Amino acid sequence: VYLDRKLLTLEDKELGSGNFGTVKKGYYQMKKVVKTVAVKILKLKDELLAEANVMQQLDNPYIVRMIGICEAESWMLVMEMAELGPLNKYLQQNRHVKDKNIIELVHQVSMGMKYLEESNFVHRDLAARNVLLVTQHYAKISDFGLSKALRADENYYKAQTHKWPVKWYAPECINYYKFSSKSDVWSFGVLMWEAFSYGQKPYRGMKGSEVTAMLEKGERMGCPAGCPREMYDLMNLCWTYDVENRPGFAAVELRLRNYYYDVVNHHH
Ligand SMILES: Cc1nnc(-c2nc(C)n3ccc(Nc4nccc(-c5cc(CN(C)C)n(C)n5)n4)cc23)o1
Repeated sequence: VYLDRKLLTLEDKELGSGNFGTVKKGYYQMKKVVKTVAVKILKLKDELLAEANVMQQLDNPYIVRMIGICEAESWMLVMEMAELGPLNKYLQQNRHVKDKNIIELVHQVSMGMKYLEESNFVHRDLAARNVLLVTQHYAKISDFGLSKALRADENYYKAQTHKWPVKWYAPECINYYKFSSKSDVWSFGVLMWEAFSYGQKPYRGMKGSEVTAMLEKGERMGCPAGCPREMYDLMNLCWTYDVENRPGFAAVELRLRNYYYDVVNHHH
């Protein structure tokens, strides 16, 4: 859990920045090899510790692995490096990525979310900006800062007091402050829309309240250019208003798995 600061080398240039503080590239002296790492630096401590406590429990290829934690000048969260960075920024910069490759990447996210659902953990921040690329064909889910381990007796997490990424939030999140794997299914639909729109922001030019008003009228975002009908139908199904009728990640993953192999064998 706790790492040796003497074994950690941080780069001067920062990878990203936000509410948290900063993300910097580094190197950690492992068992015999040296491991390139992404380091979240705080510069709040309870939120970093809880985030590390969640990541310490997760074991899946489609989730970012935590190496450990370190207390130096600031509190640090050391993670395995996903070199190509956020999915949204990647697709904005690489607008010629094929449709089959986008299906492949969103399917990876669904396999990691299928795992999270089975482990009864709610992500609560599932967006294309929180998907990181190891390769152009290898996605991992990151950002477990809002993530919760569900109580043994509850299928949801109830938030006590409402910043919230409302454009990604299911109606029950807005209306009842209730966060479940099925609300993560809603966010995954928005994620699918972003990926097929090549990292474009959802509900362009709209306020949070205007989004709520639009969803309340039964209106949904349209089909992105070049997005197959089958993929847009899945997005719409993730956008089922009623939580009970909305599919779970095992059904979402199966839909995507089958479609991907249908496209794969069709290309041959
Ligand atoms: C903003 C922003 N945040 N990250 C970037 C960013 N930009 C480029 C070009 N990157 C390249 C590699 C990379 N690797 C990488 N690996 C493992 C973990 C992480 C990572 C990043 C975050 C922060 N979240 C807000 C995403 N956490 C919690 N974990 N990051 C990140 C990155 O931009």
